[PDB]
Amino acid sequence: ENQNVNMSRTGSILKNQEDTFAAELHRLKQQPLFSLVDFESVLDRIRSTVAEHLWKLMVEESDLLGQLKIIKDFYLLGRGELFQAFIDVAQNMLK
Amino acid sequence: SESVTCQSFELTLRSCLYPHIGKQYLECCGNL
Amino acid sequence: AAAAAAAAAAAAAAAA
Repeated sequence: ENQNVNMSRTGSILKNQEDTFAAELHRLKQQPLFSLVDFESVLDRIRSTVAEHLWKLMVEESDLLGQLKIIKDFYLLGRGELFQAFIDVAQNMLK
Repeated sequence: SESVTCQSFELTLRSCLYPHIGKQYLECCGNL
Repeated sequence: AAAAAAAAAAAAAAAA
């Protein structure tokens, strides 16, 4: 809701999953009783279709596979030679 | 239709009025 | 467009 409204997880300005959510609301209110299986099997449907759309968000906006090998190369030191020249110079003036 | 699927109630209509303001606030600044 | 914004609000109430 902060940055941009077409970037939503469920599909709320941009998709029609919330009318499926409206159908879920219609299914879950007229029931006078309560149990565990009927409540939690449709806790999948408010999660699983929502848990895939943001996965299909951040692939295209960022090139996911780009920075998430880059940030490991800075910390686990994949570019090994590229920091030793830093280490050689930083030794002579951290004395 | 049904009240309990329309939930609830006045901040959703107010967030409909702000693009109704918005469709004039967005179209005035184009003309400015 | 005074009641027209409220007419679309009541139209959105029947479609929500």
